[PDB]
Amino acid sequence: EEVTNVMEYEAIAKKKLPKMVFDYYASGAEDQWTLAENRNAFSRILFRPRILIDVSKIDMSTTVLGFKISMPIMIAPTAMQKMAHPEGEYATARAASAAGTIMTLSSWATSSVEEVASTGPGIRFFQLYVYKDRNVVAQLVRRAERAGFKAIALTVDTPRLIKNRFVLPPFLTLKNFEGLDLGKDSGLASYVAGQIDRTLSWKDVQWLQTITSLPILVKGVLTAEDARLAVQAGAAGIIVSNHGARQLDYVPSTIMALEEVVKAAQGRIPVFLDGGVRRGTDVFKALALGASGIFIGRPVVFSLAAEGEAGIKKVLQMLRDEFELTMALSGCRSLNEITRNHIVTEWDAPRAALPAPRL
Amino acid sequence: EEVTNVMEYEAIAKKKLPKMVFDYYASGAEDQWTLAENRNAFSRILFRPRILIDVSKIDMSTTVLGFKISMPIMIAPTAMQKMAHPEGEYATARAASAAGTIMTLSSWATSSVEEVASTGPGIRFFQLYVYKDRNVVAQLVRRAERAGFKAIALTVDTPRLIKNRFVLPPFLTLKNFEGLDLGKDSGLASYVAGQIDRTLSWKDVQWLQTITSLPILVKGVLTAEDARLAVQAGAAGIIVSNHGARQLDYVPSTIMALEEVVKAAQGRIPVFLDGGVRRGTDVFKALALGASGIFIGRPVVFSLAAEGEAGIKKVLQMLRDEFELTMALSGCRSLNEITRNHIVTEWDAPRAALPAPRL
Amino acid sequence: EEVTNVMEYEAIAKKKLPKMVFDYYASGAEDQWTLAENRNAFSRILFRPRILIDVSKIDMSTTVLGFKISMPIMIAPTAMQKMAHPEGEYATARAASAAGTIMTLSSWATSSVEEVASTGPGIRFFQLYVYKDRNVVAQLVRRAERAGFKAIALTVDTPRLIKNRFVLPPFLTLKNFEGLDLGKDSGLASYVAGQIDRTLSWKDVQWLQTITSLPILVKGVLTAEDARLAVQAGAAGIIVSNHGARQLDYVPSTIMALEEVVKAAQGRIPVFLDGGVRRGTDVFKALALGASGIFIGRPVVFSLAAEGEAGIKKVLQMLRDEFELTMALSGCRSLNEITRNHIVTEWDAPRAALPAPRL
Amino acid sequence: EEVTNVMEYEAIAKKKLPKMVFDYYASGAEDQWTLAENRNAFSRILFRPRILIDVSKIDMSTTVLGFKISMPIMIAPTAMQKMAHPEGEYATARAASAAGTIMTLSSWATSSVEEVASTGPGIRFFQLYVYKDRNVVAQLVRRAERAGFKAIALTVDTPRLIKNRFVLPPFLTLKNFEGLDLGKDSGLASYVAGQIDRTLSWKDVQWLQTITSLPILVKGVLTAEDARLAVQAGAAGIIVSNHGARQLDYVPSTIMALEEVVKAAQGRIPVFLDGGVRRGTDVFKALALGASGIFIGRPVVFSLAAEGEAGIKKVLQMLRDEFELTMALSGCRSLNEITRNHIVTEWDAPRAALPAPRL
Repeated sequence: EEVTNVMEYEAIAKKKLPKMVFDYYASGAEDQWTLAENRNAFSRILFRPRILIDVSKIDMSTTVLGFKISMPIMIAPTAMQKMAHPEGEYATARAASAAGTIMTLSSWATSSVEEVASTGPGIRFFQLYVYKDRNVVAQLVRRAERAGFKAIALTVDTPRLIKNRFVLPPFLTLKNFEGLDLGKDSGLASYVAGQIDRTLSWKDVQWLQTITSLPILVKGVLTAEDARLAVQAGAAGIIVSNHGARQLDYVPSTIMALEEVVKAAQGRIPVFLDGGVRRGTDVFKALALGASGIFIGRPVVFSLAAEGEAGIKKVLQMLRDEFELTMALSGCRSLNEITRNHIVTEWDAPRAALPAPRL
Repeated sequence: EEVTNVMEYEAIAKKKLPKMVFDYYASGAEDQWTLAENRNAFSRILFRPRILIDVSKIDMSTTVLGFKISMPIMIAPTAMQKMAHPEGEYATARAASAAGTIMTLSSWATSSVEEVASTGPGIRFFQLYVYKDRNVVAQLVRRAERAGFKAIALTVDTPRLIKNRFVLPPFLTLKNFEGLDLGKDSGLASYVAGQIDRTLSWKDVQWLQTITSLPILVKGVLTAEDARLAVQAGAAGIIVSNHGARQLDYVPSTIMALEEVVKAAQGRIPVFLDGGVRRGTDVFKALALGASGIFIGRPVVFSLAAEGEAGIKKVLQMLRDEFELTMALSGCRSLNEITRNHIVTEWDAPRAALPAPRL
Repeated sequence: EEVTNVMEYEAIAKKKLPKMVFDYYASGAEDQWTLAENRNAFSRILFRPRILIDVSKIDMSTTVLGFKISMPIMIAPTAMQKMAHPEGEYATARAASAAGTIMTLSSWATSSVEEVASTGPGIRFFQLYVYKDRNVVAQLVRRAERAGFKAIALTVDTPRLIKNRFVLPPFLTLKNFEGLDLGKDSGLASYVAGQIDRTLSWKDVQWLQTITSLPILVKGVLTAEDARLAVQAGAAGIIVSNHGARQLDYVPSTIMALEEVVKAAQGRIPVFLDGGVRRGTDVFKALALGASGIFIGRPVVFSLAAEGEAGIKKVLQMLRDEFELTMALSGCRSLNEITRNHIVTEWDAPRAALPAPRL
Repeated sequence: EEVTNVMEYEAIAKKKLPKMVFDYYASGAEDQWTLAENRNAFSRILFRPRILIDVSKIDMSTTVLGFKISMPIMIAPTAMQKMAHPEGEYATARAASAAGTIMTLSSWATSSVEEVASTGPGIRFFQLYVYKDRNVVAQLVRRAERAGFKAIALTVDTPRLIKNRFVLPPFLTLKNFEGLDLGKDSGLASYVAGQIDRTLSWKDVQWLQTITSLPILVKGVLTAEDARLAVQAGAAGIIVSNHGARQLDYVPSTIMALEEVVKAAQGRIPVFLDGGVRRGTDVFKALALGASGIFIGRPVVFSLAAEGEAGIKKVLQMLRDEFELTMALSGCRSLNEITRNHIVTEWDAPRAALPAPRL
């Protein structure tokens, strides 16, 4: 057999895993997400290649929050990875480290921040929800600090807004909550589901900064308005993400938003994209729209379920290889050379209609 | 079994009812309407959600013509409801009352204004056609006044512009006409079909105001021009509605018109939408376009035919629940917060192309 | 059985007629035309109806070149109609007369101008090609003058630019050429096919005016440029027509052109549309775009083949009835009331985006 | 049997040839190309025909780099043509000569420049890659000069960016490299695949001009920017071409680029189009967009495989015949008359919306 693309792991994982486990990842906690996310939007962006530029050597390295990484391609959090494969987050952490990139560990990981750190050196971010008990937030942040984690990826939605639920077997737990002072008991899983705060505002983002000095990334910004508020709130970065609620027919376009968000941020902080990135051409398109990098979630868990650590390694290498080739075809020798003029979007004014210069 | 959406009652009603009865409601008196009304247009409007706004408590209450109601979702007139279910308009009136909203009673109801009122307290509107005999109009208006009705919903078309006709059985009549002085006889049904006035102009809207002090709602306005004329004619509100004539290939877009009509009305009077509202996301989209509320017709009759009063109650609760969730996902805590900037339409100038501020 | 629409005669004629005869009419001399002409374009024009206008009495009468007719719907030339039905042009002439409209007689009719005139009073136009022998043109024009014909419909293409050919049986001929001085013989059919002039320019349109005082209509104008040249050349009217060459993938849009042509003509002369008009809504749309009337070709021959004179009568009555209803639904009491603001086209600036007045 | 169009040879060649040989030509060295290239884009350009212009005599002759040719239709290089038919490039050269047009000989031809020249008089161009060994470039250029070739068609990509490979049989070689000094051996095929230079820049285009006085054509320009750089680099012409990489989902539009490139070039040098030209209407559309001519590649090899020299002759004659007819239908008597106003593109401002003149 031979796996040739990132989306081909999706079938192998469907087979390998119990239906509910696969659906939980493919479609999220509820059945709200689509697997075809952004595939149409990405399709409708075309390239404007430059020729006769020496691209024999492509540099795709970049810096994220001061940390040098090998490619603008990072790993998004997906919860309880030991459900997907016995090695779980351990495998994700090792592959990320080996590929020279960043892993974000889920708040709901089946492995703790220090377990992840025990695997060796690597730059890691930690997913945080603001829980109702602010002292519990405090304990999570401190544990992640001690484990050497570099940034907070703040998720700002509620996963409560069902059919895709399963139980963690007794041998597996939500390890980041294990051992923490929770105060004055229907199980640990129920606690972390019940205690997500429904009243979150920007004031809470500012509060986070009184308990930690770690850079905070705010996930979910889809508008110029919230991009400005993120900057003013002291966010170190923005993640443009929103998987949608398909049963409600609630679709927001992240891609259309990406450029708007980037422009609003005014170069103050980096802007990342998370959602349906599957091709090297997708990565290129997001960066040309002005994103500083992207995150992939589903492809990592699927390839973990399919081949463990070796599969994650392979997904990252395929994405990487297509990205390099895309840059080469475009005439771009580094990330800096990936300009807005290397793509064309449906909302671009047609260049063929414009008068050409020469006075 | 389990009904999960508003449009799922449509199948149960098809089964339960004789073909002609169902077609009469699904497609109107003639075969001119489409059941897929506005579904495509609504599909092509996307959301612009705001984050980090406390939406734990959503207020969706509003005021319509001075009357407080629990949600911007009201019931449209559908004729002779005892054909759909033995309790007919009685069931519709009770469910509307219980849900804390407004019912509009059809001019052609199988139950009179006072029967409807006998069921208890509730804000109700009455559908009026201007009949050729102006004294008959006078009697209908006075009966509705006496029964405690609050507003006239003036229908301005002729339902004469066939294959979907049935007879009312002998035990059922057009109760609003029963007992009235009709003057100097081929049946009551033929009278109310024959005596609709074909010469109606704005002068007739002004005439209505000499016989009644009730606020008049003008149904059918699809243009800036007629929105201005409605205001100048003394209308208390506008209903943007037009089910189309599909066999003639006569399609007008109500949705495109909604925003135009609202803008033309200049905030003077409320603008409502009637036509193919089925989802909480539809309700949200109409309000963001500037409508003050919406009416649903078909879903009410269908759920009446399927489950009686309990079905209407259920349709209203489903629409309501999806609406709240839509507002929550959008970052809107009240109706006032549902601004034009919370949606994006195909005719909107692309924000991603605009230069972002910061001088 | 029951025929309900204009395009339903198309099947009956397919059955009734030999394949080659039907194809010749459906697809033209060669296989170049499409039967679906303009159906998509017409589909993408929507209505902007006005309400509360008294439309109980619709006047659709108009004047064409000084001649009063009952409706802006006229008959286009289709050749050798005795192939389609034994009564041929005689039947077309009588039905046109009875409906109170204009018939254009084909240059290639199986019945002469005076035969057509022998059927009784009626306003008729004659199709002319400029033949290489200018003296033959002279004879055709004079015969048509003598027969009481009112205008020249000048066709300016060459039908030579095959698989859809048949022979006229011996009892049928090209009657307009019969008896004329042709000078110094492979048959009459070959003569009229061979002697169409390939060198036609606007100078030839001006030449026509030295041999006749009849108003000349120029068929085929698809651009602002040729509309201006038609006016300057002394044309009394323009017919916007071009059936396309589908095998060559040579598509020009007449509909998009219609408005452009009308605007260029600056109200100097009337503009007509010929090509795929089948619905009352089509007629309305062409007039709102600024055409003074339309011609129908295929539907006339088909209904002739299907039911003779009675079928043509029926096609005209169906088109007429749908047109009236379309005007009624639009709030238009006469042709004068059919303004550009009663439709919306894909190239119209969206009114919903504009700011509404009230200073 | 009867071949009626250019794309009908595609099936006959599929049958006649081994799968790998056909795929290599249909889809290129790798499987990256699409056979449907530009077919959709060309479809969405419509005509604006002019009438009453004498087109009985169409002149389609033109001048390319000072050389008079019979039509703006030239032959693109396709490698190793003896794989497609025993006579190979000999057949292509003779048919081009007979049709009075230009052939470009592939760098990878199974026949040398002097063999091609031995067939008789004809204007020919030679495809060049810049190889790592600049002295080998020197030898190729000199051999082509001596053989009477008129221009360099510089290919600037690398065909290395697999499944569609075959071996040349022992009796066939890459004849342009045969006998040349290659210096200090795994076969000739491996040498010419391995020694393509990956570091090419505009400096190399300028270097070409120090070793030859032949006009250089630069293939691959897709942007205003590279069109300007081609002019400044001393290029004698630009070929707008890019077959895409479909497996990578890497699509650039050549057609949209064509007009932009032409405008940027400011009339300094000719602009040609290569890629999916199959119809006379395609040729017309490219010229109206401002191209000076086009090249066809696939249709030539296919018709060679199907009927040898007689097939190429036939492809050229079909393209030619449709082109003439297209010009005739458009009202264009020469290439000069093919203006930008004879087509309409999706990016054109709608003329129907503009106000017509007459002050």
